Amino acid sequence: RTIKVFTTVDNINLHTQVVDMSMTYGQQFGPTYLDGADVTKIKPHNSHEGKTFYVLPNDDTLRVEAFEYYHTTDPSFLGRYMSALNHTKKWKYPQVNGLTSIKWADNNCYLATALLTLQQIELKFNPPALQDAYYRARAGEAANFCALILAYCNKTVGELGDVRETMSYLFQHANLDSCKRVLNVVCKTCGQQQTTLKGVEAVMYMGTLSYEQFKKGVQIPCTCGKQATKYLVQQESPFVMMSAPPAQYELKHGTFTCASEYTGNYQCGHYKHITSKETLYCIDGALLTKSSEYKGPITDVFYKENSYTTT
Ligand SMILES: *[C@H](CC(=O)OC)C(=O)NNC(=O)CCc1ccccc1C(=O)N[C@H](C)c1cccc2ccccc12
Ligand SMILES: [Zn+2]
Ligand SMILES: [Zn+2]
Ligand SMILES: [Zn+2]
Repeated sequence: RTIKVFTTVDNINLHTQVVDMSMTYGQQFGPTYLDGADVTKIKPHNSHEGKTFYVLPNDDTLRVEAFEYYHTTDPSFLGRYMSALNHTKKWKYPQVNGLTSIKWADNNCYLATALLTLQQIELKFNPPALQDAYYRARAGEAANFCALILAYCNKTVGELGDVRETMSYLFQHANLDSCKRVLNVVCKTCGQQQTTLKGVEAVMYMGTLSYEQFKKGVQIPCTCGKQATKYLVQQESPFVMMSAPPAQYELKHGTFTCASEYTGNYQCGHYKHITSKETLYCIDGALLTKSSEYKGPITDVFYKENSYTTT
């Protein structure tokens, strides 16, 4: 005796199966997951009739379908993803100032910061798995998106995480082709060395929190040997993310889009989100806090942009 279930790798192309109800899912298909739960080892239950199961791909049809949804051939991915989903599906995603945050759980403050940031910057993702899961997170259903961010970043539920680190990972999976940053460097010896940057390196700088400061200039070690200073000529990008190791910093309403607060030490600290709406909101999972100024330990500041030229 049998029942009728659907299997997929992407959740777009379903593939109806007839399952022997006395063998396990593992023997009939392969490693198999329902709603993120591993079900490799259980026998088809009667309520499982008419439900979608994620499976690894055997067929090259499914191997191509998985690539075109996830842009990864990596065999471990779909499992690492389903593993996360099983947890993130249990997380609570409260609206907090019409933003989808995550109630703190299974160590997720950095994810909640990254997620809140990702709803305030104009980001087009390349893996359809991600672009779809995002759109859904925007609308409050954010389990899937968090699971993928974890999988795509090689992190797991419980692991601690840098926001700078988690963003660059995602920027790398985002169309930032038309992003261009022209630098200029001047040592009084080397001469006048003008670099161009495209893509992810165009929209991140580790060094100062201050977009203003970068435009004026910041001192560097330089090509020839020693003493030189580098300043932003041009920046065509829809945003830039200025990072630097946690200082104390005054955030003023209207000078910046949003920021990452980091209390504590390297790799054993707690993150909060500062966003500049009518006032400065500070978001800590499900806890909103507003304030006209904000001095605290800032490490990442996102600025909105499209085209800037120097003088
Ligand atoms: C939240 C923890 C929680 O949920 O508790 C309620 C969480 O996951 N926090 N993340 C971390 O603690 C992990 C921090 C981390 C991980 C890897 C690499 C760097 C970092 C990190 O500490 N980043 C911070 C911002 C940092 C970056 C660069 C320099 C520097 C210098 C001094 C302190 C901190 C940093
Ligand atoms: Zn890709
Ligand atoms: Zn030099
Ligand atoms: Zn600790």
